[PDB]
Amino acid sequence: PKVALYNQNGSTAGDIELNASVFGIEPNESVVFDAILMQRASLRQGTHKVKNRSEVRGGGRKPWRQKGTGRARQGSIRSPQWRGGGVVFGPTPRSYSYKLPKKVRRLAIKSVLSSKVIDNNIIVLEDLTLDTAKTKEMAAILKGLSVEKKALIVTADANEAVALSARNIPGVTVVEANGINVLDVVNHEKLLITKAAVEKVEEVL
Amino acid sequence: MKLHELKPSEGSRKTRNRVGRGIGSGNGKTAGKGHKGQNARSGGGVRPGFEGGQMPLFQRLPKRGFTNINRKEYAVVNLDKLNGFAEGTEVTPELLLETGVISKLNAGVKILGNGKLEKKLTVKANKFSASAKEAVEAAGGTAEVI
Amino acid sequence: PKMKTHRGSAKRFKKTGSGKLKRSHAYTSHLFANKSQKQKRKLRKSAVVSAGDFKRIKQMLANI
Amino acid sequence: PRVKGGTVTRKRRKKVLKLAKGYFGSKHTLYKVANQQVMKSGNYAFRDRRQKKRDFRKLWITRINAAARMNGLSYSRLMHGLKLSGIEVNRKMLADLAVNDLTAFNQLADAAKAQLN
RNA sequence: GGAACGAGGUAGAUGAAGAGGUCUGGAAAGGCCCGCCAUAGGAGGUAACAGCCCUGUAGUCAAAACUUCGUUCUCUCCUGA
RNA sequence: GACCGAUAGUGAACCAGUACCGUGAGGGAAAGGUGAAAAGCACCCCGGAAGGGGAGUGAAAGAGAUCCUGAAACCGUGUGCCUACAAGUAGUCAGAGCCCGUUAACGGGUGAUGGCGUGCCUUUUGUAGAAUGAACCGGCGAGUUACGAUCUCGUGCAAGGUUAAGCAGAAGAUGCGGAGCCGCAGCGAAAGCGAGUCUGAAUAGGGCGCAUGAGUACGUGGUCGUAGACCCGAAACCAGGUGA
RNA sequence: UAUCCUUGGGAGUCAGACUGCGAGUGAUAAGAUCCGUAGUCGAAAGGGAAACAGCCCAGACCGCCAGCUAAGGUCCCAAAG
RNA sequence: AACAGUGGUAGGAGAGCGUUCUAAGGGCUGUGAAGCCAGACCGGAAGGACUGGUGGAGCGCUUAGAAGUGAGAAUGCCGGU
Repeated sequence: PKVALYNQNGSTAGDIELNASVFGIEPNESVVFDAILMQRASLRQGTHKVKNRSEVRGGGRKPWRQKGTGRARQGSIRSPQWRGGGVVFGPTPRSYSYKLPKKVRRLAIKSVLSSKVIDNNIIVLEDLTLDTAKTKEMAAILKGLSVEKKALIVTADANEAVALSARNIPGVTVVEANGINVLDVVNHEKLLITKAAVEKVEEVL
Repeated sequence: MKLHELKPSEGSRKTRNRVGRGIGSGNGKTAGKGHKGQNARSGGGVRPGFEGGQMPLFQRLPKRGFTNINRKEYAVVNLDKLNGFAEGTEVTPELLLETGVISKLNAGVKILGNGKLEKKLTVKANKFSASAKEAVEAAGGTAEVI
Repeated sequence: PKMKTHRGSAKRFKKTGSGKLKRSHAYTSHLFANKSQKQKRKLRKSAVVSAGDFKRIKQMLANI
Repeated sequence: PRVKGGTVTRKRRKKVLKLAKGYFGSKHTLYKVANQQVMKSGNYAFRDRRQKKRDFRKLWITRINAAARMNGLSYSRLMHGLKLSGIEVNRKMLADLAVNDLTAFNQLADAAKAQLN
C-alpha cells in the first residue's frame, strides 16, 4: 500500500507507504459479517414487553361453573383465547448484545480497511486546520476532494472545530482514531485520515 | 463488504424449525410429540434419571470413597514443553506463568517425562519425577527444588 | 440458572479420560454368605456404565 | 414486532372461492365447506383423468363390434384376425372409420376375415 | 447559626438561509432547472413529503422572588508524646 | 426504542375503575377517525314529521354527522342459460344445445343426458359413520424467552484459547482489565505416583489410560435441564377479608 | 445382489385387527381370547369379490381420447364368445 | 448423458413461499400509493404479476438480519348476521 497523499487544499503531494499488516492483507468477509451483525445488534435497546395473563389486570374467578352450562370450560376472562387476553409468550425485555474475541474483531477492522485501500475510497490528508468551525469550508474541502457521497473523517485528538463542522452535513461523520468502527467504515463509503491517526491505528495494530 | 451485498458463510446460519404451523412442514398437529402421553403435554415429562418407579441406577449402586481437604493438584509439565526455552537458562513457575505455558498454578509444579530434551537447564520447581530429573541431568541440566 | 449436578450419582460415579463412567457393583454390601467367593472377587472390582444408562444420565454429570 | 395477518387469509380464501364457482349455493358462497369440495373435486378429477382412458376404450369397442356384426363378425374374432395380419392400428381409429368411412372398415374386416381362413 | 461569591432549577429572550422560476394540481413541502445557510439537516405543524414558511433547533444570554449544590469567611470547639 | 397501533397497546387513546352487576367485599365493559377549512346543505318541491329529489358549497356530497376506506356472512332487484317422470355428500369426467367474446388460448357462462363417487377434523384395530366438534362470516388465538449443558455446522486462534465484573466511551463499538474458566496426563477411595497408575506378595496377569494428540471463544440450528415452559381446562387446599 | 457394522444427534411406538397354517383355554363355539408363523390393513390408493379396512390380483411423480395382460369375466343391466 | 427410482400415518432430514419490522443500496407514487373488487395471466407448491374499477396517501424491489411470523375446528373469546 503506497497510496497517494493530499492536502487540505486537495492538491496531491508525495505518496505514503502504509503498514501492510493492517492494510495490505486479504479481508475475511465472514468475519466482517459477524462483526457487523454484532454491532448492529448491540445498538438495539430491547424495550419490547407485553402483559402475561398474570400481569394483566383481573382474571381470578372462574367466570362460570365447570359444568351444567352448554358453554365451554373457561378459567378466566384473561386467558389468551379471550378478546382482552394475556399474551402467551410474546416479547420481553432483553439484550441482543454479544462480544466476539479480540483477534477476530481486529481482523475485521483490518480487513475492511484493506478493502477500502483496495477500491481506493481512502484518502490521507495531513493537517486538518480550520480557522473557524464552519461547514462551508468543510464542504468546499470535500468538493475539492471530489467527495459527493457519505464519508468518514478521522483524527487523533478530536478537532472540535472539525466536529462542530461536518455534523450538520447528513452523510458525513467524524471520529478519532480510538473511536473507529467497522460499521461506520463500511457505511460511509469513503474514508479521510490524517497520517497522525494512521500512525496511531497502525501502532495499536 | 457492503451492506447491500451482505451474505454469511454457508453453514453458519440455518432456519429454525417452527411447529404447529401446518402439515406440509411435517410438524403439524403434534410438533413431533406424537400422540397422547406424559411426554406430549405442556411441562410434560419426567426427571431425567427416572425409570417409571424402577429403582434407578444410582440408588441401586453404592457410594464410594471421599474427598480430601488437603489435596494437591500440582500443575503438570511433561518435559517436551521445556525444549521451547533457551539453553542454560533458569526455569521457574513464575517464568512459566509469564510465558503462558501455565495458565494456572495449583499448589505447585511437577515435571514428567512424556517427552525428551536436547538442552541443559538449571531448573527449579516444587516437585519432580524420577524419569524427569534423570533426563535433565542426562542432558546436563540440574534439579533444584523450591 | 446453572444446571444443578446430581449429587448421588456424583458420589457414586467417576469420570474417565475416554469419557466413560467408572462404577462399582451392587450385591456387595452386607449379605455374602449366600454368594460364592468368585462373585465376590468379581464384584469388589470396578465396572463401567452401559451405553443406554449413559444416554439416560450423562446430562446430570456435565459439571462432573 | 407484531404481525396481524389481515390480507393473506382473505386473499387465499377468495382464491378458493373463485375456484368454487358454479357450486350449489353455500358451496360457492362459504369458504370452508367449499374447500372441502374443491379438494374432493381434485381427487375426483385425478380419478376421471384415468377413467377417460377406460371409457372411450369401451365406446370405441362397442362401435367396432356393431360394425363387425353387420359385416358378419364379432369384435374378438375381428381383432384376432387383425393382430394376426399386422393391422395393429388402434381402436380409436377403427371407431372413427366405422362412423365416417365404413367402406374402409369393410376392407380391413375382409382382410382379417380372409386371414382367419 | 449567619453573610458574601460561583454554578444550577423553578417563567423566558435572541436566533442563518429562497413566496427562486417553472409542470401538474383543489391546494406544492412534490417533479425539472437553479441558488443559499449551517456550532442550526432535532422535532412538530402548514391544503401533499419543507434545513432556507411558522413554532423552533444549535449556539449565546437572562431571574425580582423561592429553592439545590459547591467555595470562602464569620461562627463554634479543640489538645497530645 | 429493528415497542403496540383501536379485538392490539394501560382495564381505560373517547368524561372509566365510568356505565352495569352484586347486600357486601368485590367484579367490570363497550365505544377513535367529516373536511385543509364548516365553507355543515340558503332556496325549490314531496311529505305531519323523519327521510328523500333538485339546487348550492367543496377537489370530492357515491363526504352530509357511524362523517377515510368499507371486505365477508346475510339481505334484495334485474337478467343470459337450465329446470315441474324425477330420487343421489351435490361434485368430477364425457357431452349436445343455447348465450357470449378473453391477460387470445386447443376461450368463457350455462349446462339436457350418461358414467364414477358415502363430507372435513379428532380419536380409533377399524369411522360415511347412528362416536366427537363446528350454524355461518370476520378478527384474536397455542411449542417461546432468559440462564446453563451437550451435539452438529461455521469462523478465528491453536498446545494455547479466553476474558468476567469494572473504568473510559453517544444506553454503542472499541481499548484497558488475565482475577478466573476449559484443555494440554492420567490412575487411585485417599496418601500419593506419573505415561504410567490401581489392585495385588508379585519384575505376573487384569482394569483404566498413553502411545493411534485438538482443544478453546463466539454465533446459527437441534435437543435437554431449571423457571407458568406448547395452549385452554378442574374438583379442590391455604391465608386474609365481606356477609344473619 | 447391495446392504452391513460402529460412534454420535433426533424421534415416535409399548390399545393392534383380520385372513391362512400350527397349538392352547373354550363346547376342537364365537367377527372370542391367548401364543407362534406368513401376509394384508394399520400407514395403500387402483381392478374383482354387488356394496364390503384385513379375501383374490396389483403397488399411484404428472399428463395422453395408445397398446399387452393379471385376478375376474364375455345374453342384457355392463366391455368382451 | 445413461441407468434406476419417486404410495405413505407417527416420525427424522432438506429445500423453499409468504407476513411485520430494521439496516444499506437502489426506486414507485396526486400524471394517483397502500388497501378493496374483478378478470379467460405466470409459476411444480406455498404463491406471484398485469389490466381495469373504487380509494385518495403513503409503498414496493434486492441482499442480509430479528420475529407477538401463516388457523378450518378448542361444546374456543369478541362482534356481526
